[PDB]
Amino acid sequence: NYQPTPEDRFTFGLWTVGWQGRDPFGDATRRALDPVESVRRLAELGAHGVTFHDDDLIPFGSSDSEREEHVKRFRQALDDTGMKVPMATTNLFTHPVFKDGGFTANDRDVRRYALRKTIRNIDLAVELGAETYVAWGGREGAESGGAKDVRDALDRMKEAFDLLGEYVTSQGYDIRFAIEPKPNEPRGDILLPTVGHALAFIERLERPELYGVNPEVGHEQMAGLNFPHGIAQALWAGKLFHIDLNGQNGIKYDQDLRFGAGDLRAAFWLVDLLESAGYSGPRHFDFKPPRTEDFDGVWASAAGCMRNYLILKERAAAFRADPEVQEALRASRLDELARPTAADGLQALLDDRSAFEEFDVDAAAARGMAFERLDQLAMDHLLGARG
Ligand SMILES: O=C[C@H](O)[C@@H](O)[C@H](O)[C@H](O)CO
Ligand SMILES: [Co+2]
Ligand SMILES: [Mg+2]
Repeated sequence: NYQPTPEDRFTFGLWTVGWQGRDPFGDATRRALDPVESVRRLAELGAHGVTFHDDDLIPFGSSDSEREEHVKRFRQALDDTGMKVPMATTNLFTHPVFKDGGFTANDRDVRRYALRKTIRNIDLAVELGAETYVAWGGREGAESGGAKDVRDALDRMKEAFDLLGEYVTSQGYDIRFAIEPKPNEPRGDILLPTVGHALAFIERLERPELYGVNPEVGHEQMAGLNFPHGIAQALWAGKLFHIDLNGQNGIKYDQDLRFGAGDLRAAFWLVDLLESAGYSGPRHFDFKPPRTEDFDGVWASAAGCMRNYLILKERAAAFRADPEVQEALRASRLDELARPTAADGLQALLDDRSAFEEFDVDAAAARGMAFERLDQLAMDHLLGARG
């Protein structure tokens, strides 16, 4: 049961199944993967498409000649399988030139180089059919308080994204940008550390309609925040352009576990939210098969990502469709939350004596919210103990 088909819109980064397992304390445990091979292996598992960094597909320092050979064979693999490329991004973190950042490096010449490297890959992304261009500023930040004037850094960050929007606008490209937040690692503190900081920042850009967020389960969980709550606020603002799905076990290093691992109940409430809201973008997996695994374990880990989404989707549909759950939701007054507080208006509210002078505060205090019975019904459905 629970088999993925291209209609489920599951996508994967080339850097995910392709991670060789080199972490801070150890050397790589797997051989490098050919991107053509990843495309074919992922198509056979039922994936909708792939994503990439420029440096995943074209090795850094490649001439214009070698570049076109790498793009050509990749394209052939896409043409042959029907795999899509819905999203692409730039590597502005691996090479030592970016050790203090790309867009917010203190050195001005590095910031201009960062912009040129990005613009080049946007042209390629659009050619391949990508609709979202992701920016993760993993090197934008500091280890010490005096190294970075954060107000000046935000001016430089705003300058770079405005320039990018002017570029896609002048070229007539039908592509949008999505900022991916992370609170720390590899820098001591990273700029725009959460979904909220990223949403606020977009509103100061010159063309705010071109920019949204690409939140990641584990990144918000590295700050101890409620990921479904943060997704709700991004949807409320009309800014959920893309999403990165994986797992994370609490506040620690970025684990990038397969989706469904880590905080399982949060994964259930996330899937409930994405499906009931009708999110229609890619279900992208940004995970790392643990370096304990050989290549058989890499493909099993990837399949597990899609399988866990499909199970949770089924459990959330059953939860919502259960008449007993619908009764529970009315008993907890979820339906009154959808009602305006004072659609009668400010003057009516001020003259309404039942809202203050004659409000029976003790009777309203004594009402039970009945939240625990509702939560146990959610638990029963998740576990298939009444589904
Ligand atoms: O290893 C890859 C990054 O750490 C990942 O978090 C970003 O999603 C990627 O750069 C795409 O922007
Ligand atoms: Co991560
Ligand atoms: Mg990510």
